[PDB]
Amino acid sequence: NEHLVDALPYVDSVPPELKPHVEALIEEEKRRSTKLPSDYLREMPSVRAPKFDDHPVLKTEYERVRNKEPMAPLDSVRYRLEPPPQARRGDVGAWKSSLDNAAAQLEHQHLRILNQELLLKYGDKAWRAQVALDEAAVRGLEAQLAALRKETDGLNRERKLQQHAAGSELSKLERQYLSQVRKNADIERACDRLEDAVAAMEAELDTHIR
Amino acid sequence: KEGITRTSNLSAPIIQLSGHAGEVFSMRFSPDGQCIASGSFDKTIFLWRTYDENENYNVIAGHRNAVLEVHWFTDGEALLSCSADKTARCWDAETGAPIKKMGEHTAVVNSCCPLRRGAKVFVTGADDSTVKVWDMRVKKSVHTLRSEFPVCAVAFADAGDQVYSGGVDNAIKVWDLRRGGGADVEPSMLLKGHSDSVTGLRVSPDGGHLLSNAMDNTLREWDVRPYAPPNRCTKVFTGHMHNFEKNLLRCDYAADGSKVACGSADRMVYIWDTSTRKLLYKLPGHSGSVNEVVFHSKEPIVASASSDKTIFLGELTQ
Amino acid sequence: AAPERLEALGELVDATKRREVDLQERFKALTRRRDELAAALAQKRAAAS
Repeated sequence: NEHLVDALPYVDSVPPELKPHVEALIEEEKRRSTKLPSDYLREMPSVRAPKFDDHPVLKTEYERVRNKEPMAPLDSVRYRLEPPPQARRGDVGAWKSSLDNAAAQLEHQHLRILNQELLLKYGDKAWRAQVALDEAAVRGLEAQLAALRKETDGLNRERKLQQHAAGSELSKLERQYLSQVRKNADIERACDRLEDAVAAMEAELDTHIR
Repeated sequence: KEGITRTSNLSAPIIQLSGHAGEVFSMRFSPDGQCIASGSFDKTIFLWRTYDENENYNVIAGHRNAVLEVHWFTDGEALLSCSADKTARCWDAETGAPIKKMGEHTAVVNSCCPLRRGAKVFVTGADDSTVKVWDMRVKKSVHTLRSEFPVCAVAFADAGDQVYSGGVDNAIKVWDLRRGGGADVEPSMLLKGHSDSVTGLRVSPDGGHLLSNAMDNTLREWDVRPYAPPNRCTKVFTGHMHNFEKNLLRCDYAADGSKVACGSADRMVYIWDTSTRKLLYKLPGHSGSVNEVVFHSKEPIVASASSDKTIFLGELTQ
Repeated sequence: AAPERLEALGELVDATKRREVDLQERFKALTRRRDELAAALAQKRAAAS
């Protein structure tokens, strides 16, 4: 929960060979870190179980799906539309089952051909419109991207300007600190003159007793 | 329209102060920054407000010749006027009465500077080559040093024990007044590097730096720190002008030490950035040589005085 | 971040220039007594002869 622990990155370029040095320092930082988890998700919020305790439906759905063992495709063998086999031929209730499947697939294909004829008769401009709408979503999305890119770039530029307005003042403050250092060395030679002046005074008392 | 970041409270960013009837030789802002003391060639001092009317609410008279230099006293209610009529005068500002008129000099009292920390004491250097120190409550002059060449510009140091005087003699001198209680003291420091006369002297807001305008058309910046390199010369400015007028063209530091303004003879108000030693503002608008420029105590306001009987009073934008 | 370091380097430069002010004042009083000592030497020799 640190506040803006930052050194400006557009001013303060990280050197080439300082990547290995700063890397080793961060590594030893890690070595004796206080509570080294690398599973620190414990403090992260609890990522909860998939909430369908009121639909067994999705319950069993997930219990299988994580194992990825797929559902079989739907009833392909019945789809081949076959009448009762050898051990099912003689019994007529099996031919009732055959009535079910044969009649069902008959009207299957009938309303199928109806839908296909209905679109190839009608659907053309409907597909025209929906592909137009897919292109509309396309271009609107890239427009959002250009916008976000633009605003973010402007913010970044502002940040760079702010960085420049600071790094110059920081640099000059530090160089005048170095001049303050040489000024201190000046006052060091002043302390030299302190010693020299006292040594000079070490003659007046001499003459005074003389 | 144009909405460029009004700095000050002035009604406009450029205000011309008129009402004088002669050259305006020196000006000064009140320490509390809401008064103007303008001293003209017409031997008169206009007192202007810096805000809300710019009203010249008083014209103080009493000098018989051009009032060459004006400062305010540290509290702002007493004024020190220096003239060509050989007479320096202490006035009360609110009132319109003169307090103490000392006329000990023999010739035109060109330059003066009142001390900013300590007692009510001001230096005055005149044409007699003598720089004299003047304490308020005694009626005699407290000190009198004698150069050989007429004194053009004088200033009293920040700390209050030395006096800077520069003139026609190609070298500005720093003298020590407590070191001298005698009548022919010899100079303490010889700042050389100007190639002819010095015209204006300003003490830096920290007191380590002295500004000298020279008819060497050069502004020079020296350091007065008693522990300096062999050459105390730090900075050089080019850009302003001095001509045959040989007016008393002065110096000023912005109240922050960030800018330096010079009056020039090419009618231009020059304002350099001290650090880069280069020209920030080159303001036109004056019809006569610009005599002295003063930076407003609080805001970045610059006010200039010219030999054209007016005073421009405005703020800096950048 | 920027202004806190500008004043976090500004005030520090201020503090050791406060140092610098004290320090050159020390130089002031130093060369002062230095010249006093030179004058004392001058007069003691001028008295001795």
